[PDB]
Amino acid sequence: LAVPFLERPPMLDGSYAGDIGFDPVGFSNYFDLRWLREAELKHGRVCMLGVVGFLVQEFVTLPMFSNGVTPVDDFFVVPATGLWQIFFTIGFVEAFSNGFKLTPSDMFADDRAPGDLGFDPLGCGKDPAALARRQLVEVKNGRLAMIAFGGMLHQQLLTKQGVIEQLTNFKAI
Amino acid sequence: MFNPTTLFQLIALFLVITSGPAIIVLIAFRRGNL
Amino acid sequence: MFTLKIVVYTTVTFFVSLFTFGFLSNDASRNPNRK
Amino acid sequence: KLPEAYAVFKPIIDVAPVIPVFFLLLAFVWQAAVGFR
Amino acid sequence: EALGIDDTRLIVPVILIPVITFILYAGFASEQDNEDFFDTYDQRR
Amino acid sequence: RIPLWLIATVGGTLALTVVGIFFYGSYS
Amino acid sequence: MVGLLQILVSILILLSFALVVGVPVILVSPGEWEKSKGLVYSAAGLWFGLVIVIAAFNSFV
Amino acid sequence: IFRFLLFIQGFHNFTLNPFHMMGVAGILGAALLCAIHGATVQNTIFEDGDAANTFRAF
Amino acid sequence: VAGRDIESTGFAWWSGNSRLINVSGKLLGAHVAHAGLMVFWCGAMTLFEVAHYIPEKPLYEQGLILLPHLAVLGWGVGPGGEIIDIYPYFVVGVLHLISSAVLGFGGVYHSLIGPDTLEESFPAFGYDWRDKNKITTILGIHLIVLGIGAFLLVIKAMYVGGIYDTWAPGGGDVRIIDSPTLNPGVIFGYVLKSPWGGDGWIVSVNNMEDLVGGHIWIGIICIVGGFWHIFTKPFAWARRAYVWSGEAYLSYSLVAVSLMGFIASQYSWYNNTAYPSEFYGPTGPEASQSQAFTFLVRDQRLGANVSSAQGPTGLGKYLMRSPSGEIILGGETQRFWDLRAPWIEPLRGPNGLDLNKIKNDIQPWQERRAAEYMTHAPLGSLNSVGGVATEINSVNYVSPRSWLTCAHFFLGFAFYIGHLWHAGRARAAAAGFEKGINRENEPTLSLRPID
Ligand code: CLA
Ligand code: CLA
Ligand code: KC2
Ligand SMILES: CC1=C(C#C/C(C)=C/C=C/C(C)=C/C=C/C=C(C)/C=C/C=C(\C)C#CC2=C(C)C[C@@H](O)CC2(C)C)C(C)(C)C[C@H](O)C1
Ligand SMILES: CC1=CCCC(C)(C)[C@H]1/C=C/C(C)=C/C=C/C(C)=C/C=C/C=C(C)/C=C/C=C(C)/C=C/C1=C(C)CCCC1(C)C
Ligand SMILES: CC1=CCCC(C)(C)[C@H]1/C=C/C(C)=C/C=C/C(C)=C/C=C/C=C(C)/C=C/C=C(C)/C=C/C1=C(C)CCCC1(C)C
Ligand SMILES: CC1=CCCC(C)(C)[C@H]1/C=C/C(C)=C/C=C/C(C)=C/C=C/C=C(C)/C=C/C=C(C)/C=C/C1=C(C)CCCC1(C)C
Ligand SMILES: CC1=CCCC(C)(C)[C@H]1/C=C/C(C)=C/C=C/C(C)=C/C=C/C=C(C)/C=C/C=C(C)/C=C/C1=C(C)CCCC1(C)C
Ligand SMILES: [Fe+2]
Repeated sequence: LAVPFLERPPMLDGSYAGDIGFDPVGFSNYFDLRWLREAELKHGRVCMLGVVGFLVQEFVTLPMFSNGVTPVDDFFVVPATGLWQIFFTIGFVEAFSNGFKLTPSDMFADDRAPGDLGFDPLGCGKDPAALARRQLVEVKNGRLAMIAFGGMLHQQLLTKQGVIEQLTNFKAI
Repeated sequence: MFNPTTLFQLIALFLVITSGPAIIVLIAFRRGNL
Repeated sequence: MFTLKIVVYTTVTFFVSLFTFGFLSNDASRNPNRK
Repeated sequence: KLPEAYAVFKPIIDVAPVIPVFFLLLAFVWQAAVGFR
Repeated sequence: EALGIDDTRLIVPVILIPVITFILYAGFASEQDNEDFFDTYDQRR
Repeated sequence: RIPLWLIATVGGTLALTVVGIFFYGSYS
Repeated sequence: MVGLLQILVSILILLSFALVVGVPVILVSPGEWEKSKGLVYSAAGLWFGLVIVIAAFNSFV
Repeated sequence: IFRFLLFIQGFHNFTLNPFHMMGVAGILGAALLCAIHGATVQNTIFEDGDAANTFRAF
Repeated sequence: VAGRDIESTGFAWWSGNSRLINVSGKLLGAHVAHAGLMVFWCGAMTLFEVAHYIPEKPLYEQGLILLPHLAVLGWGVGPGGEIIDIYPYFVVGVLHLISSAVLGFGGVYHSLIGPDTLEESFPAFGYDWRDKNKITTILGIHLIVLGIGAFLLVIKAMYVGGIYDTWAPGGGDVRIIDSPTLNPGVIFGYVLKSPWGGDGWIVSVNNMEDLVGGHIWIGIICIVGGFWHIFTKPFAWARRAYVWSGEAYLSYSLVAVSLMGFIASQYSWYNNTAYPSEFYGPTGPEASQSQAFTFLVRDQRLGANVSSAQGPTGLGKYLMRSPSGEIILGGETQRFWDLRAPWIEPLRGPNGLDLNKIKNDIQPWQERRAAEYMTHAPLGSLNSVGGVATEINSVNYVSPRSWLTCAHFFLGFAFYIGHLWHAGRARAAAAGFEKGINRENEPTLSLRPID
């Protein structure tokens, strides 16, 4: 149990990966646990790719664009047009992968697994025990990566330095 | 007399002014819920 | 001129208050088709 | 003036504003087509 | 100048008279039923 | 033979065309 | 690139005329909504794709 | 006719003429009577039909 | 077909939109199609004014009313009110045109095949007019949407490029508003100010700080009230006070938007801060004071003592004394002595117009502004002939301020008429005598004779 001085939340049986009974504020109750699980997986995956993007944008820059001082400022130096192309592409992906159901009501109509968008092109998730281990690994890595992204974005905003550049040139504020 | 800008004005005006009545006539021809 | 101003303010406030709290007093019920 | 990439489409842009009036007339025509039932 | 008030003595009637009218109206409203209805208007008085 | 709503529509368009040519002649 | 932009905008205009006319026509008619709503949505997606393509090419490069 | 109106006003001061005043009173009171009679009849009709538009109930 | 004729609804063809009162899905379709119409006009007229824009003439000499609205927001405007780029106007027009296509498709779909009543298929969207809780929820959602729009204006003014401040030193420029007026005293003393001459109620906002700060206030108030109405149901006094039907809500909205139309007409006629004269043109007071001020300058420079020149009635011909004791411009423009303009405030002391600052501290751009504003006065005709009604047909100018003010005053009065009509009919339909007097029980016949 993650919080020993509080009770185990009533809706956290332990079926999902990474469930250690950590919900003191009780979002498991009064909401849909599948919705929260898919939201957690989506945030984890987005930040998980975002950390790698912040690492790559320091040393690797696409020849079409001009690199900024920080990967945070790389959002501004690229033109406004093309940014909305990314916005609309993500909208199309989130519409087609979710089956054009986009609300807490109509989603999970077929009761699919939360976070299972049917995207396994390499076929890694075949063995169910390995599937559960990879579920746990993915969820814990997302829980680490969201905190990491929230840290590194603010570090790049405050110090105006890259993350590796900041780690090699550590200084007080 | 014949100005390409005026010609395109009249063509666009004709298409706009006949689009809607075309919708009504075509719905009446298919016996839709007009 | 101040005394006239305060008298006029009092009168306007009195009549506007009567108007406002009269139309709040279930004015839609005051029709011959009620009950 | 329009940008030169879209300057040839000026007549359509000139016609465009009065189209809601045509929508009102279209409502009247639609009511005429059903015999004002 | 809010509400055309330049002397603070003008605020006494402007605030006071609606209070008394509201007291009378509040007696009237406390005499009422004051539970929700499902209709276009309330026929109870 | 022809439904009357088509006749009324054509007549209204022709009347508005007469109005338009009169206004154009007023402006020219 | 002008000319190409004009062709794309003209195709968008013709497709918009086709939508504006036909969508209510094949929409109100008996049947043809559950039968051809896939075609309607495909035409709408083509229209949105044309809009996006012209948005990208407005930049002349 | 507008020229005639202003010409008669300028050369005659016809607004000051009391018979023209009676004529204006008659015209405006006739418009008043027409509007008020139409409104009064349209707003005191009997409920002779179930339709919300009451023109067919006659 | 039932529901679309007079035999099944009781409404004729000319009152056929009242067949949608209890048909919620088709009513939603009608609303969305009308929204598509509004956005379509926005885009089409924006592109029309872009296509008709002459780069030499100002915006107010070309009969443009939508381009000035974007010029206020700082798109494509250089210092001094110069229009340097019209591409953002084109972007706005095209975006509105595409959005209108989307909204029109939605309106058609919900009008024709989308379900007629939403109360069984989609209960989260279905409603009854007599259900006060759901209607208040919808009202709160729309209040929060409006607050989001007001905060969009705030974000545009404070962070994204800023807005055009005509009171900026040098002649007006697009300025980031970094310190908005968040003091509730100023913001709500604007609201409680008298609407008469010299005060102007909320038409007299004369700086962008007050505008942005009170828009922050409006956004906060709207969002708080929206959540308040999402989470509450009307109190007993409100339940006794109001009629709970769709037509009654329509009448309330009609009177509110009629008042808004009147207020916007007065904004367009008098305000030169939110309606800068570099774009909308000078106001009537601004034009008259510009003429008087330019004559004052031409007579002070070309040898004529303006402060001692006695007029035909013993009053000031060029400079006279205000009824409150300030130095104002003389002549028939003395009624417009409440004018505040960016080209005259540097030349204005606490006693009115300072003669020393008039003869010493004139910047040339103020001369250009006053020379420009004195000719294009807001006086025109319905056939677009400039000048007074006794002018010949050679000047083609009617001020955009005149068009906006007249149109919105017309619409405000018309929507007051609509409010009266719909409020009366809502009361009569709630009480139950909107179809006429019952012959069996006439209310008058059961009363005592009055005399
Ligand atoms: C803003 C204008 C507006 C709007 C949005 C509506 C909307 C509506 N009216 Mg209505 N009406 C209007 C003005 C308007 N009216 C006016 C001015 C009058 C007086 C003449 C009427 C008189 C009237 C009557 C008498 C009745 C309605 C009814 C209706 C409803 C059903 C209509 C129907 O069955 O369509 C059928 C029409 C067609 C099949 C032909 C039109 C096809 C489309 C809509 C034309 C436009 C298509 C567009 C150009 C293309 C867009 C596609 C997109 C992809 C771009 C609908 C919600 C009915 C109702 O209450 O239903 C319960 C009804 O009985 N109206
Ligand atoms: C948001 C605005 C709004 C909305 C949603 C409605 C909605 C409605 N109104 Mg309404 N109305 C409004 C504004 C509005 N009105 C205003 C501003 C006025 C004052 C002019 C009126 C006056 C009015 C009357 C008198 C009547 C309605 C009626 C109706 C109902 C049927 C409408 C219909 O089928 O139209 C069909 C549309 C047409 C036939 C198109 C007519 C086009 C007109 C003739 C153009 C000319 C307008 C003219 C220049 C304005 C006169 C000047 C002005 C100063 C008065 C419907 C509930 C009718 C009803 O039965 O109520 C339940 C009814 O009898 N309304
Ligand atoms: C989400 C990923 C994504 C997708 C799926 C996608 C699809 C397409 C397609 C369809 C097959 C075409 C045909 C196309 C073409 C162009 N793209 Mg896209 N594009 C994506 C990403 C970006 C980004 C990030 C930018 C960008 C741009 C351009 C420009 C340059 C215009 C110009 O130089 O002005 C052109 C011509 C840049 C931009 O628009 O601004 C400069 C820019 O920054 N694109 N693009
Ligand atoms: C991996 C994993 C897990 C995990 C985990 C992990 C790694 C959890 C890690 C959590 C951590 C490390 C959170 C760190 C938060 C830091 C904060 C809030 C700093 C705020 C600074 C502020 C506000 C500031 C400031 C300032 C600024 C900028 C302005 C200045 O004027 C002032 C000041 C200087 C004060 C768990 C255990 C859940 C298990 C799970 O199965 C998987
Ligand atoms: C619960 C727990 C487990 C065990 C450890 C411990 C005891 C410490 C305990 C505490 C955990 C804590 C304190 C977790 C803290 C989590 C926090 C503060 C997460 C915050 C993340 C912030 C994020 C993403 C910000 C994202 C911003 C983004 C993208 C975009 C930025 C911008 C860009 C460049 C585009 C334009 C718009 C804008 C805004 C300029
Ligand atoms: C501008 C734009 C950008 C580029 C592509 C795109 C195709 C989208 C293009 C088109 C946009 C749109 C939305 C066009 C829509 C056009 C419409 C609604 C046309 C319909 C017009 C209606 C017409 C004539 C009806 C005229 C009726 C008349 C006289 C007479 C009516 C009468 C009769 C018959 C019955 C009695 C009453 C009355 C009034 C006497
Ligand atoms: C991209 C480009 C570059 C420069 C050139 C150009 C300007 C052409 C530009 C092209 C833009 C294009 C193609 C825009 C497309 C615009 C479109 C399709 C606009 C149309 C929107 C449709 C609308 C509102 C319709 C709403 C439906 C309504 C009211 C129906 C109401 C009614 C119904 C429901 C029942 C009967 C009565 C009535 C009144 C008819
Ligand atoms: C400061 C300024 C500069 C320029 C921009 C900016 C937006 C910032 C602007 C304004 C900012 C702000 C804060 C504006 C606030 C405006 C406000 C609070 C408007 C509210 C008006 C309230 C109104 C009508 C009330 C109408 C209700 C009435 C009669 C009565 C209804 C009923 C009752 C309660 C009594 C009996 C009669 C009846 C009908 C049953
Ligand atoms: Fe009679």
